[PDB]
Amino acid sequence: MTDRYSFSLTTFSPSGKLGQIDYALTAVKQGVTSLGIKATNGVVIATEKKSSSPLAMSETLSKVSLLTPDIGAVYSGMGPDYRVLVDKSRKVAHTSYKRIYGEYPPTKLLVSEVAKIMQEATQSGGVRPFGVSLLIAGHDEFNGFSLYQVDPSGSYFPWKATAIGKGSVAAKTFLEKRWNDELELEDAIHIALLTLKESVEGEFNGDTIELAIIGDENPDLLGYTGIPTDKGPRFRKLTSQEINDRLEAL
Amino acid sequence: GSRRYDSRTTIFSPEGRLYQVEYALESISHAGTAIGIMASDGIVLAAERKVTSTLLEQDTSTEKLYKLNDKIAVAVAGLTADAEILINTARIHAQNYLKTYNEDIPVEILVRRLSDIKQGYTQHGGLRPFGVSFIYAGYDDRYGYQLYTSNPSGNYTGWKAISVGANTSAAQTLLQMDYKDDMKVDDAIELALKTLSKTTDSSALTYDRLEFATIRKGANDGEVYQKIFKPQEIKDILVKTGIT
Amino acid sequence: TGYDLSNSVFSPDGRNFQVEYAVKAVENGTTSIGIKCNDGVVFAVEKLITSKLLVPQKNVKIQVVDRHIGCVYSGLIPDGRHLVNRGREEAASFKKLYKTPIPIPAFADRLGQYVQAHTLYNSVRPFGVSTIFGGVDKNGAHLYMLEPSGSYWGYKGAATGKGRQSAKAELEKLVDHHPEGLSAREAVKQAAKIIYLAHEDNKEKDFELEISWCSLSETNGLHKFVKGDLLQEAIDFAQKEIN
Amino acid sequence: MDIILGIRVQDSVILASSKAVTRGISVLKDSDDKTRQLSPHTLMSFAGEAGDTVQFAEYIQANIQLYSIREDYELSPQAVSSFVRQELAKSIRSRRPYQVNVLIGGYDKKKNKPELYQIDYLGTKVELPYGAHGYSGFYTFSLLDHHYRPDMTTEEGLDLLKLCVQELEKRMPMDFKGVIVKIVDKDGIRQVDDF
Amino acid sequence: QFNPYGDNGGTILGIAGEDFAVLAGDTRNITDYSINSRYEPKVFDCGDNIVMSANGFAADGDALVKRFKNSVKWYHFDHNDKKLSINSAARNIQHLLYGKRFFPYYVHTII
Amino acid sequence: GYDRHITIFSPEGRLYQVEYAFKATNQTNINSLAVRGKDCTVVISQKKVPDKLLDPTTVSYIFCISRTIGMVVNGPIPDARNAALRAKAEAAEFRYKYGYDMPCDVLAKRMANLSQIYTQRAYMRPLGVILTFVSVDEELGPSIYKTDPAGYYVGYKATATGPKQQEITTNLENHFKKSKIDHINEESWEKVVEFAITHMIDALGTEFSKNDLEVGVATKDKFFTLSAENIEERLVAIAEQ
Amino acid sequence: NNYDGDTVTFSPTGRLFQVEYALEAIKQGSVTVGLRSNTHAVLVALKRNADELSSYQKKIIKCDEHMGLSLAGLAPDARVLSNYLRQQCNYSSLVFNRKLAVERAGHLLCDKAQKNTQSYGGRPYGVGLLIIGYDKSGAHLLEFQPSGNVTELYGTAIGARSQGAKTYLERTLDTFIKIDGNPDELIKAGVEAISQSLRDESLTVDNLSIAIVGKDTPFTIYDGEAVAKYI
Amino acid sequence: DRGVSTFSPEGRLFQVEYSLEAIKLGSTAIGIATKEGVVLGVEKRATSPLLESDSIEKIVEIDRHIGCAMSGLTADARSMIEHARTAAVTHNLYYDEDINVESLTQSVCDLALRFGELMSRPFGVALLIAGHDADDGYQLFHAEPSGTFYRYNAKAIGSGSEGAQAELLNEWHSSLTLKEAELLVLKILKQVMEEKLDENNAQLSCITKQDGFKIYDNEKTAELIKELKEKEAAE
Amino acid sequence: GYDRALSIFSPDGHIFQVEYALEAVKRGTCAVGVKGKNCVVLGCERRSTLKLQDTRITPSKVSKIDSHVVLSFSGLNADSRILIEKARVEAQSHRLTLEDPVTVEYLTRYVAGVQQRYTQSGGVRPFGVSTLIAGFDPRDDEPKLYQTEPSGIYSSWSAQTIGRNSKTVREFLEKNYDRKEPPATVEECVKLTVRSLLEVVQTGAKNIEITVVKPDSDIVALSSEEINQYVTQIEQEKQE
Ligand SMILES: [Cl-]
Repeated sequence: MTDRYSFSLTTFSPSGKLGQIDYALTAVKQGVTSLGIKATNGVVIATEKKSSSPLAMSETLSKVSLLTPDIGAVYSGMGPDYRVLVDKSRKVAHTSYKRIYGEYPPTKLLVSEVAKIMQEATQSGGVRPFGVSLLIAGHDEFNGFSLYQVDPSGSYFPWKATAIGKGSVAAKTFLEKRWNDELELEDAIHIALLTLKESVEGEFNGDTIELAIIGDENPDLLGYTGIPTDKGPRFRKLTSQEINDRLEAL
Repeated sequence: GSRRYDSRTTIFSPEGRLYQVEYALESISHAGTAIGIMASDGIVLAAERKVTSTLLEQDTSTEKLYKLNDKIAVAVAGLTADAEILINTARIHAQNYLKTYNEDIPVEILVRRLSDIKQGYTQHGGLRPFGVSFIYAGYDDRYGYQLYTSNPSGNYTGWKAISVGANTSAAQTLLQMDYKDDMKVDDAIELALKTLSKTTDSSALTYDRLEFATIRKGANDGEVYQKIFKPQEIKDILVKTGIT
Repeated sequence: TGYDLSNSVFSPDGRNFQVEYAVKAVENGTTSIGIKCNDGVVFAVEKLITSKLLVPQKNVKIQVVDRHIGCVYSGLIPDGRHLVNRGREEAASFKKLYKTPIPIPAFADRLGQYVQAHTLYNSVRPFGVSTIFGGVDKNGAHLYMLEPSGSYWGYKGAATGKGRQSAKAELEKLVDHHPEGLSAREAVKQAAKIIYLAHEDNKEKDFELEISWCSLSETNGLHKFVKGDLLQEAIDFAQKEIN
Repeated sequence: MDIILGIRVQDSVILASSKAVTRGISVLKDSDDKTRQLSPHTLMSFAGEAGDTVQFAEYIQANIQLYSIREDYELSPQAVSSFVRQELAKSIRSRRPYQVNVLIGGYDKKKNKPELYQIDYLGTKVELPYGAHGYSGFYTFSLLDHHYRPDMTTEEGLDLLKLCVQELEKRMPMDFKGVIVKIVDKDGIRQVDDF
Repeated sequence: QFNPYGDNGGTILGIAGEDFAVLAGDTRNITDYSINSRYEPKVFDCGDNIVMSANGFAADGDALVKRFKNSVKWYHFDHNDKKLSINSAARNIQHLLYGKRFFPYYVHTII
Repeated sequence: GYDRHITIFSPEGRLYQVEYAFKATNQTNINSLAVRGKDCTVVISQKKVPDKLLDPTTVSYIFCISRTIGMVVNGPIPDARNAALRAKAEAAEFRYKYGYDMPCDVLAKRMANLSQIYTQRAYMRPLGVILTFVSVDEELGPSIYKTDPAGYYVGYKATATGPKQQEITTNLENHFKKSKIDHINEESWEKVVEFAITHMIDALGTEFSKNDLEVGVATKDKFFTLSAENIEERLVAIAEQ
Repeated sequence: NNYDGDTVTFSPTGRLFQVEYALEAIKQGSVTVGLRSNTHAVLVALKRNADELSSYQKKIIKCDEHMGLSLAGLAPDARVLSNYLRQQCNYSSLVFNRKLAVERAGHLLCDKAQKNTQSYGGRPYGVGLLIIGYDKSGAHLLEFQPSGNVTELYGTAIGARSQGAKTYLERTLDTFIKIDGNPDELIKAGVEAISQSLRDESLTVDNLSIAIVGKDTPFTIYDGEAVAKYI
Repeated sequence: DRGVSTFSPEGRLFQVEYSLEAIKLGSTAIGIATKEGVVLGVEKRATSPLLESDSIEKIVEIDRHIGCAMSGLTADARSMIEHARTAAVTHNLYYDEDINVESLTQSVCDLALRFGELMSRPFGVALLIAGHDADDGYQLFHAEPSGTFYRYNAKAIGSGSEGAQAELLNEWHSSLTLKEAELLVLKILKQVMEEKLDENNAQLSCITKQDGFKIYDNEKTAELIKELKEKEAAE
Repeated sequence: GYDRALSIFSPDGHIFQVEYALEAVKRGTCAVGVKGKNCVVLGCERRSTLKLQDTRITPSKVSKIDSHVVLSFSGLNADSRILIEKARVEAQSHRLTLEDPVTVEYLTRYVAGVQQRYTQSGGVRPFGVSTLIAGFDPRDDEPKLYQTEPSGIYSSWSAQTIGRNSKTVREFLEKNYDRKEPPATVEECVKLTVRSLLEVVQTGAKNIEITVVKPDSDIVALSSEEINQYVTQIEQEKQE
């Protein structure tokens, strides 16, 4: 018994390709479209909620996840792989940062830790790479707002705006025409909804779309009062009703 | 058992070559070119970003050039994720040395240890090697300015000028042509940019597809300064030499 | 293909061919049975007499676990012994922690989980035995049969080995003809008959009969081997029925 | 063990170390050299628990010699002293700590300066113009506070050292059987045979 | 606090002649002021014409004799039934005893 | 083609061992169904006992994980019991560590995470089972959460699993289109069980005796399975209407 | 064919080829015979040499004062298994002051061999053993196969051409079982048994190996001039 | 590929059988046992004339009463000799006596099958272990990577073994003197060796009760070579 | 831990991984060792496809193991660092326990033992390196030259070469080296070493390295001009 697979399952081919990473990226291509747009006073991340059955309650399945009060994540590819990555990402923000410095990590460093985890699944013994690409949006005091993409290889890149998954090629082109460096958060949400409608086929409403923002602090979502320096989470998930309000003036 | 699925990453070919090392070098040859040039009064590091998109955030980005300590930096060619694993190890190793001896680590010692780690992955453990080649640029009070390179085999060598990644054959011929020993930093800056501009697979070399850095003694009296160039500074240096 | 070369690999059907190959080793083995009765269980097995040189009564195949459970198996005999050794460890640790002797359903799952674990990895081989076992606990009598996959159920009667189909048919007749129940002493006699009837599928070499039983009234809820007068009486009953 | 002294002057570091090895009511040896050359321009003297002293000294010696061969280069006195301090700082929280006190005298060839470091068994390091371990310091520090000048020659340093040994031979309870004196300068390490 | 040692009393005596040797010992076994047994032998034939007694704390004494007797058995198994000479037995017993140098067998041994 | 033997990616980004584990799910040829009432959650499954020598009382694919949580399995019994024992241990540990009963959805996530590991780690095969967890959660109310060999999980208004799952699924969809609500608007669990059996009969097109079915019911503070006579009592009520 | 790469793989007909190949190593081994009465048990073994300059490979090993075995196949594997038996016999004596029953000795060997047939990396033992002994229930003879199967017998034989001796003992069963209180006659029967497995070679003084254990006889081995009596 | 500890269909371990082929490629080593002592001789076989032949060490001391000769992958023998020496000295420490030659050989042979998936492969070297003890007198053993050892009156191993063994079959008798054995090893080595035999490319040694294990000088062997050539010409 | 037996026997009795490691040695740059009456000289080839090199900082081909012993090699450069490091550590460890520096034979025996261990240990491949180890034993004036190889065998040589085209330079040394009269001086020994490399090298510019070891820890490396003088002198005598 015991894990006898102590050798790498991802190896270089004669042409120099890393097969399993390429195949993992192919799995991401099949995945449902998700996107992210960076505004001057915030960031928006969005995706379609592909329901497996109409009897399924799609509210119980969250594709957009809070990692820290100021950082959120969305993905394209294999859902189960994403779910466990969110668990590990939430924990590493505490163990390797908050328990040391008494504050949450800046976006770039949390992204760096997730990237490390995904790189190790590319080299360690007896494992396949993660079959997901992540988009991580966040805010911190010294870097302001930022948006990152993390791929199965463990590589990460900062973006002004981007899309991943099914119709990413067309969605990226759409975002290039609309994005400028003066966009306000509400303008970015509007463009996000426009871009997503192109890739969505069936119903397009607040129940089939999942969307969250990184913006102003929300004292009402903190849960307590009395500490002036603690002002609340910048991450907020838009409600089904809040999405439909913006779909009328579309 | 599991024998069936073992690729055997650490074996010899009949010709006496290491399959996985050779294939990792083939991977690196498709990565963006990086150039190091050593002058008498400093070192230049220049690297080409891999085909950029217009919506990429250029200023808050790091892909090619990384800081190991205040006196040493590296240019990367290969898998970025693999490079960051090794960079963090190298950063820790430098601090271990400083903690032990109360002196900044000599460049070669850091390079040897990082190269020894790469070597290990080719001889034991059954894991794939790191698909990364480094250009090390640094200064210490023994040898002064130094350029090194290491590759997946764990072999390292010292250079006056060197390139890694794509089009090294063409790049090395151009560097070998115009380099001379009494060269200054500002001349080396020009040579680096001119070489990339001729070897690039792109249509034209622009500020948004480059990372740049210098290691001079151009601080105030007998001390070394690392300058990782900002986007606007690369735009200016590209105009100053008349490439754009 | 090649899906059958490694344990724990799913074929495109959703099957583990290595387990199905272990079943073939069980089908090759000698016949063994189990009969559930009024207040207990009876076990019997066919022992092929390969040579005159085998010492009679001295190659015992039925095994006891704890003091209240009996186990018999068909297929690779060493594999069966390994399973019983584990069963004895499982029963010992249960009694150690909980004081009471291990219940039969509890014991059945302990073997089941252990056998199932040998279908999860390619570094182990599945068990080459089907095991019939049972006994008496606080809730009465229980009979079980466990297969290489880890699959087990409760049984009114059970059979495995080369003469399983012959024995099954004979078992089904007893269930139909006795809806109220079969007595312990009757089940011993019937067990002898069924082994003799199931021997027709292995009739080159002649055989030696071995029986054991647990009964609340007859053996006081403990596992005992059937020997001497009670054994010869059961053999004679079986001899009369084949002719 | 017992008496180890050190004096840094203009161009050299001078170490003096007692020759006696006593166990119980018997002086077992009167010519013991309580020092090891770590590198051509670095010398370490030691005192403390029996066995521990030599074992530690030789362990440090082996490590510095290993470093020298690997890099084809001599570590600075400051670098060696920091390495030694860290080893003792590790040791003090071990199952059985090294009970060894050391002085490190070295000549830095890059700076062209003598350097004297005092390190105790806890890993307490200080750079000093003059140093001592054990009860010796209770006499020599005040003496050197009075007579020491920073610009003295090697000969002036040896006379200053004679004054310390004389004071110790007068007021110390135990017979330490004189000292072995060694000089560390630009030309390396040499022993004074007539002291 | 638990004391792992005890004193079982008794005394033993060995004398060697030209072509013979004797090993004697009393048969009394005690704890404190009480008699445990009037006949409890502590001189044993260990095979290969070697007699042995380990007197002091009887539990350690019995353990040692038991281990040496076993050592003779394995000496035969490993070295083609060769006879264990008295000098080789002596050296073997030294290693049995010194093996527990930091938790000793509390006995005085004679062979 | 060793990429079809262990859980690594194929050139088209697929995991064939996970896909073949899904096909093992239907090996038993049994269909299950789960629905929610106002106060309860009902799960029903077919019970096929082909051999006459079997003790029918020991043939079951419904498990009592905790006092509040029940679980029905679609797949081979060895893997089913493996999953059940782990779920029981996990639910027990949760209560000990965190001082309250493990919610149905949290246990579903935990078992889904374990399943995900088998899809990523090579030495462990996936379990060829689909696990349907049911309860009346103290916060969320009546709950149905389902796990598969891919490590996927989600909550359901109602659900079905097995070879003829699609027929049952659409049958339920059409009812909830009509009723316009998320559940069975009924007071007693007895009539929710009757609804479950009725709609399974219509979808599968077969009649059931008392021994052809297996029923599990979750109410506030307990999950329990029904006896043959409890089901017979339920079958009589359907027939007399 | 495709299913003989290791012991952890079953064939499509439910066979373990590595175990069968281990069984084959026994068939190539030199013949050895075992037989018993009610008072004594006897091993007889034909020893094999490399050439006329070499010694004759010893086949019989003592495990305790009351137990021992003979070997056919890989001799180092017999050394490992006999050493295990020596330890188990010894554990029983030191801990329980009890001579290990010959039946338990068989059960212990079975379980040790079995573990090597179900795990990856290992291999089956490549040797067969005939264990004789005298315990609280009289004389015994066991046959060990590296598949794990252990069998108690009145008499048997393993190795090359063992079928000749096995047939002879099957005929002689009623005679030799009642040779009680007579060691030399029980050996004579065993020496006549092993003679039915000889081809072109005959029993010489440095070729024959005999062992005996019984009621008032510790397990002892006879070689060299001590077996000249029986030729 | 396939397991390292795999059986062939004929009931033999592949790796053990393959290591036996490696030993056949090795240089010749011969041993002869007499009542006056045991002689051990080897072919040195230098690959090039520039190689200093006296550095070729294929005969080796284990203890004062036990010596050893090797053939095959001779680098593999180093850890076997190290074990043998430690086993011999350790036994003297535990028992205040010399260890039996057979017990030493058995201890070395216990290492042999300690390979698999312990070391990664069997040893690729065969050993001739010669010695004396009080119980069984002068002895010669052939230790193989199978874990098996035979006692021999005389034995040859290496490339010229089957030809040399057939020669030893005819020449050996139970009354050979030590001098007769010395000449016999030289004679048979000269027959099977490729290059012409002399004191630089062949080495002799012996073990006697009185003087223990001794490797002969090149001067001493040269005279035995000259004595051998003269005796063959003398009839 | 990774356990795979990578070095195993084949049907013909060869260990292919050990033999393929010898091919890596054959690919490496040529290295030669010649010992005189009172010295040993180690010569090394450096390939000239690499211009723009920095020779101050580039790892030298001959490494000091202790102040009295040196080690050169042919084969994988990265592999050689591991052997050199282990050798240097053993050198200091020997001085510490025995209170005497290693003999050249002992240091060689250790390095060879390490190489052998990597041929029958699980999860590792053999070293793709052969070494020449030269020096003088403590308080001894007799020159010592040893060779090791991936299999683990080692031996003493009057003169030896390893690496690419080593069979050509071995041929040269076999007819030009007299056992009865080794190079009597330092000059004679260096010249014979340079001559032997000139059979294979190309230009005698920055392609040849020479290191001379004399008794009592007297080791020095020759510069370009010093070596170039031997190259110039040899060519003028050749035109005859
Ligand atoms: Cl989890």
